[PDB]
Amino acid sequence: NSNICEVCNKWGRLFCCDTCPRSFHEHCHIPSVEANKNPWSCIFCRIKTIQERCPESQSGHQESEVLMRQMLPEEQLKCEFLLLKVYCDSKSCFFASEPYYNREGSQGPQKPMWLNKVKTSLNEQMYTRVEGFVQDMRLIFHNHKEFYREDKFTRLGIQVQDIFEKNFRNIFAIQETS
Ligand SMILES: [Zn+2]
Ligand SMILES: [Zn+2]
Ligand SMILES: [Zn+2]
Repeated sequence: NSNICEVCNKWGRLFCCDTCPRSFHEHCHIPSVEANKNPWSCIFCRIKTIQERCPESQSGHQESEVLMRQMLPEEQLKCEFLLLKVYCDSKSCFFASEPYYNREGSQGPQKPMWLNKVKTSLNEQMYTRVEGFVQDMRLIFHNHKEFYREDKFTRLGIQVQDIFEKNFRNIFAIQETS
């Protein structure tokens, strides 16, 4: 196994996957690394199994159909994995915890949103469809773009949204387009 957390790239108290060489901090893995379970298989491995069990699941899909899916166990897992892929980028630090808004010339968003709030919402099974998770994730970056206006810091929202969107298209096998 690797000697650093796959998510935050630091050492520490690491749980090792039994079926691949990745390792994780307890609360860096999503869901949080399970108490017992020997062997234990990481989210990466669980996602790869879904694909291997249903190879056709990799055929292209329309985004509108994916969004309307109910949050059955496989879709719950796919959203958890997508969330984890965003935390894998170090720039997610800006979006992880609860924001506050006091900048001359700007007003805070009407509906603040942040990664740890989406993480709790997934853990608490608050989303009934994929659409609820995706809308909160896109709202994080939209709020950031609107608040920061012409400040160059706006770019951090574009960057992390691009990580989200690329991983959304990969994990949910969205049909490739020009
Ligand atoms: Zn970590
Ligand atoms: Zn694994
Ligand atoms: Zn099948």
